[PDB]
Amino acid sequence: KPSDLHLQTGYKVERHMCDGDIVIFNRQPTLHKMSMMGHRVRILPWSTFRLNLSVTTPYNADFDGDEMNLHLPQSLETRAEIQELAMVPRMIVTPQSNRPVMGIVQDTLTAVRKFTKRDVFLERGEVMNLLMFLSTWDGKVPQPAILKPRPLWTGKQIFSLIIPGHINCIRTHSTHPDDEDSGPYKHISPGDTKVVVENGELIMGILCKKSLGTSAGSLVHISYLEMGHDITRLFYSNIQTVINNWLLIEGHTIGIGDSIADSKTYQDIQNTIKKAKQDVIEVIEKAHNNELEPTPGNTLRQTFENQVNRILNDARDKTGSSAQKSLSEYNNFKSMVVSGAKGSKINISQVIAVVGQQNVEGKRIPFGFKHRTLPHFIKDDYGPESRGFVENSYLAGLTPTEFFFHAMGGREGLIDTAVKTAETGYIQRRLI
Amino acid sequence: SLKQRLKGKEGRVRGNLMGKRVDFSARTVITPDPNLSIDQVGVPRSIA
Amino acid sequence: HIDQLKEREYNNYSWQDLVASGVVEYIDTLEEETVMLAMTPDDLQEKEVAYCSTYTHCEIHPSMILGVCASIIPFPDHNQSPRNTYQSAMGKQAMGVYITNFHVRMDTLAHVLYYPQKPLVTTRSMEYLRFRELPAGINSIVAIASYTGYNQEDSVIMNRSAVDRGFFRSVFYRSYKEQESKKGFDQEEVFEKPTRETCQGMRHAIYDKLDDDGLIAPGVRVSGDDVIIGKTVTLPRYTKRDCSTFLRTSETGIVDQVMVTLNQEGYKFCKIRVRSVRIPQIGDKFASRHGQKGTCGIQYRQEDMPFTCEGITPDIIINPHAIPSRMTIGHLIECLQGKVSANKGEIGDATPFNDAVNVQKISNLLSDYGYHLRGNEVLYNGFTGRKITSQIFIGPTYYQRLKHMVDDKIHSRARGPIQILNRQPMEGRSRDGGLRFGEMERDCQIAHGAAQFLRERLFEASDPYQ
Amino acid sequence: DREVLRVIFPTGDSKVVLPCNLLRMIWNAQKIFHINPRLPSDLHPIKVVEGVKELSKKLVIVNGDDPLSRQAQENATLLFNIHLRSTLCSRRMAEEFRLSGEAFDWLLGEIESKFNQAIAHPGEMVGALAAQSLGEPATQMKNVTLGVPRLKELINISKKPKTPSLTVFLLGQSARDAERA
Amino acid sequence: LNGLTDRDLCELNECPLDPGGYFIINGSEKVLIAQEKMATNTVYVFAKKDSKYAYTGEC
Amino acid sequence: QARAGVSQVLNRLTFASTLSHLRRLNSPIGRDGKLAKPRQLHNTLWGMVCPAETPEGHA
Amino acid sequence: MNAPPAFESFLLFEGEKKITINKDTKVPNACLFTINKEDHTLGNIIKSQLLKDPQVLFAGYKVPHPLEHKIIIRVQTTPDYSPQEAFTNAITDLISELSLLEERFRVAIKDKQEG
Amino acid sequence: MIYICGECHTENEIKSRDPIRCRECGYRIMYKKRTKRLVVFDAR
Amino acid sequence: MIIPVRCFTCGKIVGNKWEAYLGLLQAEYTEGDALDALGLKRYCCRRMLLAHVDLIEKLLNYAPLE
Amino acid sequence: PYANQPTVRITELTDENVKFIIENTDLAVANSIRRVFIAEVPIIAIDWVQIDANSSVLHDEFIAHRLGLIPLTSDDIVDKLQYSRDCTCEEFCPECSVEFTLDVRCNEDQTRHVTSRDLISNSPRVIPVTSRQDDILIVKLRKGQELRLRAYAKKGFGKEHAKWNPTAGVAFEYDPDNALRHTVYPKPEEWPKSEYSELDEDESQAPYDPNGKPERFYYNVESCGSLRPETIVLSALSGLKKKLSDLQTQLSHEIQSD
Amino acid sequence: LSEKDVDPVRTTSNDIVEIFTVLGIEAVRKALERELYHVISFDGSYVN
Amino acid sequence: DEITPDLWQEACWIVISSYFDEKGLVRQQ
Amino acid sequence: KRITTPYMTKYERARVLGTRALQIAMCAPVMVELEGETDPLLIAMKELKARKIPIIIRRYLPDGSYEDWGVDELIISD
RNA sequence: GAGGGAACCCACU
Ligand SMILES: [Mg+2]
Ligand SMILES: [Zn+2]
Ligand SMILES: [Zn+2]
Ligand SMILES: [Zn+2]
Repeated sequence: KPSDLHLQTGYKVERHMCDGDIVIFNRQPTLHKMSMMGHRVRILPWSTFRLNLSVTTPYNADFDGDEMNLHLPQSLETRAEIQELAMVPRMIVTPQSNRPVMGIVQDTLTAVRKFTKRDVFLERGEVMNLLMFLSTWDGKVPQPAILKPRPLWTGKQIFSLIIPGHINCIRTHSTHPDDEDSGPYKHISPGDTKVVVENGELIMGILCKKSLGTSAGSLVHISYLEMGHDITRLFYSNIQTVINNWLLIEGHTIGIGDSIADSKTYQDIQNTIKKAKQDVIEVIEKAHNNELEPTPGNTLRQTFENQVNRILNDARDKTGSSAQKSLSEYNNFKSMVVSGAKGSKINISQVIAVVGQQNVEGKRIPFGFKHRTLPHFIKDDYGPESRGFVENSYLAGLTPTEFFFHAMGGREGLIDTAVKTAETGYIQRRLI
Repeated sequence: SLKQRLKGKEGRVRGNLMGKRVDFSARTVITPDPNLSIDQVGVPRSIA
Repeated sequence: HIDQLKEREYNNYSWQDLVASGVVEYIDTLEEETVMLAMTPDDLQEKEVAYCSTYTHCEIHPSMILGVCASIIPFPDHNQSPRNTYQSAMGKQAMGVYITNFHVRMDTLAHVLYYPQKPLVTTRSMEYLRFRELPAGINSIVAIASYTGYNQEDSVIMNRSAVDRGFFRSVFYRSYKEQESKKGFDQEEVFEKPTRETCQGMRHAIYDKLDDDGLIAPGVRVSGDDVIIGKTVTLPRYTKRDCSTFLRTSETGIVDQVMVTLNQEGYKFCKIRVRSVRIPQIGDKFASRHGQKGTCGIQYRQEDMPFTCEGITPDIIINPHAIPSRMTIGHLIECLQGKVSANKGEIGDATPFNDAVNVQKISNLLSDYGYHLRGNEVLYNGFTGRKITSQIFIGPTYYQRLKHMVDDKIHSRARGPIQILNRQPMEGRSRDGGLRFGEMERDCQIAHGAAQFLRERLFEASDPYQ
Repeated sequence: DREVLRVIFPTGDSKVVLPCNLLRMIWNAQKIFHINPRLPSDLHPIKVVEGVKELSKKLVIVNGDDPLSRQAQENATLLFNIHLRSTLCSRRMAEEFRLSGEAFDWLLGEIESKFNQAIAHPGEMVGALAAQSLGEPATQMKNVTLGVPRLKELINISKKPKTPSLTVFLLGQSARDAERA
Repeated sequence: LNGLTDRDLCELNECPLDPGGYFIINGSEKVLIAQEKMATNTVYVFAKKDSKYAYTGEC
Repeated sequence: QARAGVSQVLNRLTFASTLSHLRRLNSPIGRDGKLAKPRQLHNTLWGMVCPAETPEGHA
Repeated sequence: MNAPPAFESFLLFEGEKKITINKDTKVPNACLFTINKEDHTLGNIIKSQLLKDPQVLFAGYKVPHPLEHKIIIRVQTTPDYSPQEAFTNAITDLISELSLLEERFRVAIKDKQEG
Repeated sequence: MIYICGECHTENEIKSRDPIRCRECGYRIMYKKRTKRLVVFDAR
Repeated sequence: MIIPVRCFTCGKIVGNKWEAYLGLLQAEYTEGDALDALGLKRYCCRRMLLAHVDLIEKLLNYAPLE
Repeated sequence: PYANQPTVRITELTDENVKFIIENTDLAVANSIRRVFIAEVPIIAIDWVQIDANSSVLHDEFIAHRLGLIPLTSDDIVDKLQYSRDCTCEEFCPECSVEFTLDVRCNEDQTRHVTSRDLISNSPRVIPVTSRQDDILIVKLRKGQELRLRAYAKKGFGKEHAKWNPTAGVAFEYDPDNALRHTVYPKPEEWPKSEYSELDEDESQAPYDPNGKPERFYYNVESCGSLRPETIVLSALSGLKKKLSDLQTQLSHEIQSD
Repeated sequence: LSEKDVDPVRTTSNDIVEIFTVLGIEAVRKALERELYHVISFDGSYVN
Repeated sequence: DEITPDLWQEACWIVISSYFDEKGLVRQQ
Repeated sequence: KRITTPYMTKYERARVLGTRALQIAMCAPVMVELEGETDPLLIAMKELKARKIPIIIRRYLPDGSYEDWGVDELIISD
């Protein structure tokens, strides 16, 4: 009835949660204090909790089915406590490791590695489209790095517009040569691998996880230390929006052609595998004819195991080095690795060249039968194939014994996760 | 017994005083949104 | 023996005749530790150093070491092993057609895909799992690309125009059982259409959709606050009180079937199947057959999705970063083989240990059909029409719609039911319960220093008392 | 200060953890005040000496004028004052950093404000912060045991460690040849 | 349903692809999960650790 | 004082789940055990037990 | 459950203005045109047509959120010209373009059908 | 009301408290009629 | 279960082609030639008919309740 | 006035597709024309289903969805048909909708293929496309199974639902020899040539054109049958022009209001 | 430590209890810090 | 006569098909 | 005689802003001039920036004593 | 304008 719809001063109206409301947002397990952060509510027309991507790192969250919790503060004191204490920009830098917890992740990261390369030139329409997504832009289009024959801006100019204030930061790209700083081209980088930002302008260098990630001294860390939490929040948002809209033009993929190597590279990998298997057979013959000298502090079987594992690790390392050396600049595995977004050189090595030795409890594949790993081998076979060295790549496909030994290896990691969660949680509870 | 009521992580103290069910809480699946700022969460209209 | 087995239903030659012939024999684990197995007959027909000249047995096929759920994985030897484990987990959560007689059955939870397809890239072991007859999934044009940033961190972009055409549309069936019970001489539950001035303690809902037998009829739309079975129990002016069966909250749908029968002890027993159509949504879980789980992050229409020069838009766009740390190369090979299979008009073979199938052979077969040999295509931006500078890996890949919809998980509570003993909020979305602000959350809010928020959560949003 | 440093850090590891990034703020002053490093500066070295003296006076962790308070304040800011006098040396400020007078005054003000922003706030629940800061990396974790079992053997004071061991160091010529070792 | 053809199973509203192998208890389909155990009548000799026994044979 | 979960409600979400649940083996070692050896993929599981199909988590 | 109606991508509700013009105070002669219930179609053609006008110093559009149906077109012109005038002239040029294309497509269809 | 017998496909009138048995073939499993209420489907 | 009316990717009509495709396969065509005779050029339309499982035929083997 | 002067070259005109070339226009204009092809060309499709009897093995929403995906002939009638949101009727009328009825009972031992031929319209200008190829299979019935339904088809475009998308495949291309380097091939020799390529077999890619812009655009608009493909293109140009005219009217009103 | 030509300054154990019983409470505080730092920084991880 | 390696894949999947035609998949239960 | 820090801590800032916002929401007199905004948090923060919040923070020492600091007496550095 | 608990199992992050 309308007589019950009258409002007096001092009444409370339990109104619906609306845009701009402050909430606490949480993902279990709540391990550190940045797994519960304050967020501003924006209503969006579907049934999920939409989350910013940089925020997925302090929550240890992804979107493979994660469910998260949202607590609404009910009073003005709790709302102001969350607003002045627990907001995401205030939680950018942690006291745990005096470094940021959230950085630039995966597509913003891959395309900021691709965007700040030297040969990236944007036309007038592309620059205007990118500046549409710069929320801190002052409205002045910068003078292009190239005026003739055609006006072209570089990606470093646009990211200089993204970089806030007058940040001064020196970093290195992940592919920076070790001998470059001692050479004649230290301050003029031939590979654009020394990042220098001066007066908030990206003067040189390709940005990556070492510059835009969650490391100490990184660009977002300097932005937090010099400009505070709000300007750094705008920095994160502007990096994500501008880079994600340039990636519509540029694009990034992964294909089966990124898993292929050259024929010369395949020949080199097969030669390295053949030579290492011959070396393992030679060590086996030395141990069998009692010509193997034990090393100090170890017995004969463990010195044999150390020698065999040294040979096979050298094989895996050399085949992997040949695999990365085969990779072109257009390779997308290499793009995601040198951007620091996803994967490692070990992953490229396993996809392209050699999966490697399978290990259970830190040793090779045990003799679960009578002196045999599988009934397809002879007894007392200590060679690489018998004891779990996978000489194939993921592109080539595994042999059935290699498939079973790889399953034995991966079951170890699954077990380690499942049985380490409880002891780690008990340790956290006792520490608290 | 009363001791079983009080003890354990499901007991009175750990399961009802150190931690407890709360009102004004919501839970659902998370999806990405590159168009939200880092201090901003997209919320369904039914939850709100 | 092979010639006799080619006419199994003519010669009456069977597997048991092959056992009786002394050709195959059953070896257990203790005997297998004394046998000498050739992996293939190529180990037998080997030259001067065969690595063994005393083989006693031969594997029939090595890919038979997998189970039911691992035998649907295409190219399992091109994947990391935990990803094969994750697919073996998620193939049991994939919605297809679980059984043929699902219309007869009233299961409590049932899930039926509209258009389940057999995979374009199958294994031969799948011929005996009846996956060709009861498949769980759809071959989807999947482009592995970073598009608008909405597929990041294990997410997919779906084609809204595809979804409008029935792509991965499913049906949820829920059955509700109720029965009259004579729990004592005076107590008599009965299926009646209740009356407001006669029944005690109704739940303020509508009862007009019930027929006068107390049961709702098939074909009637129902919502979360609706009565589907009207059962009244006699109270020993309100001679009877309401114990009607209610529909589960926020589960809108249509009554598919109502069945009335007698139980073991001869009382009336009603089972009601309610049908709800689940259109794919943001937050619904989808998985390929390689451990590539992920929720739908956004849905774009056909004019917004990137397109090839033939006008093909992907049905699903997945992030490239889902691949490198996972090393699910069998996903890429399945996509390439599916492009070849759909162009050639054949079902690609992805039996694990098969030397007849190679990435180079599939690449040459794909290049024979006017496509780039590595499966890349020149895609154009849907929004602007400009060519994407990179060339996008795109082709048919078998995807599965997992049981985990967001609408079965979304839950909010403002205030509501509380437990009797501790007077705290209830358990789960099914009881309109609250979320647990556990001990770890308490520690986190201690470390934040937010003492008033800690007091709000642990005192006056849970159980104030004086 | 150098002798005190070599007592404190006997391994020669110069990487320390300190509140105010002095080199970055000197670079900030250079960029803000348009410092030309190829021109002579107008900054007197005695201005550097006296400014660092007053700045170190006004960077207070332990309040009080009693000798116990003065000793505690000197101890609490010993590393930062050593690094401040090392970085804002008058020789380095004249020939390496080349800062002007106004740039140096802004540098002193910025160092003071950044140090006062770094002091721990009363009310900080640093025990819960420490317990979460040593348990969160635990989620991501000679036959010497390491990792979670060693962390358990540490925080639970175990009378029976899994791999107990010594690291025995030798004196004189005994450490230099393998036969007497 | 033993010995019935697929047409007879469809006339009984049963799925011919349904494997069987389960029970119907109060209308609910129940499967018996196979249970691993140590083999009987076999001598197994182990080495008990941190105990008074150096070795132990078990049958 | 009796073993539980020997009889389970048969999974009927997919035909593959039905087949997998009908061919399911169980080690009756408690899932609170933090030793790895019964959970390890033994060499003797070749051709007998699927090396890929195991649950995630405590089991 | 939270699914929006499919007509909400292109239908203005009651009280919803189609296009709103706001002066951009950062730089002179700049305006933001918020067009409701439109998408990349009109935004892209209008932005590219404004890029052809030599008196336009800036032209861009954005969809602020793909789950909402809203275009923001920022137009900056020379001081002797107006962003509203530029936007109107861009729409007029696009309309004349499409009229000419329509009649030439009709002529080409007639020519192809007659032989 | 009218219930279809599960086996014999025939419609049968059943009152309240009447045991659910088909008068033709004695089958105990019977199903309700599809409703006469008017239900609209969008063709989407 | 039944052939979709539209191709999911592009929306070409494939619902009028399943019986024609089965008749072509019965007429000793290969699957690729049968798909080519029906005008399914794009592989998105070819996966509609190539991968279709017509479960409605086996559903029609059950006696109807209604 | 800085309008383009685009030219049209039809290269193929069948009853299913139109292949044509647009020269001397911008890439945004071409892409917007393609987007209006897919999304904003109105046709008539079934949007309202009332099922009276459904004894089939397929449930009612399934049948309704399949009926909605059936294309209906919309040539010259969708132009004069009103949107139901813009119509003065209460629920439905011939000025904004077309009534369809289906009444199929299977009484024979042969499986009855209920197809789009069984959709009986009250308007002869709006019929199923396959009822002017086989007919689109709606459902299959066995003996004793029945399907009676009444449907209403209304105007709409593909931005709302993909059942109103009139095109099967809009093939769109520009710069087939990659002179503009809008895509960058890691190995240009690995890439098959376009249908519209003007290169020799020894050459894999055109020389770079720094002064070039996207100026020539190739279309293959394939129709699903609701409209003729040339009617799709003409209606798309008309719809884009009408969107621009309505936006200009609202813009002029907004300018005069301030 | 008592042995000849063994450094009585730098020689240390990894046993916390015997370091406490031999060298005292501040020494076992430093040993505890060193061993915790070793456990943390084995992975290259840094905690303040 | 011995099965040639070019016929071996077809032969081994024939004998596997025979095994699953007889035993099925739930033969142990 | 006051030994505690002259800076307002983050917890002091949070609680003073929340308490002043609740008082303004309970119709306390606004100590500053407000330019037509409604939210009590915004009024509380512009009162804190103007250093006109009429609240005294009582800081307790571990010995049991306390120091009373005006909000206008502390330095709002964060 | 809201009347059970318990046990077990499966699953999810
Ligand atoms: Mg996750
Ligand atoms: Zn009967
Ligand atoms: Zn298609
Ligand atoms: Zn009308």
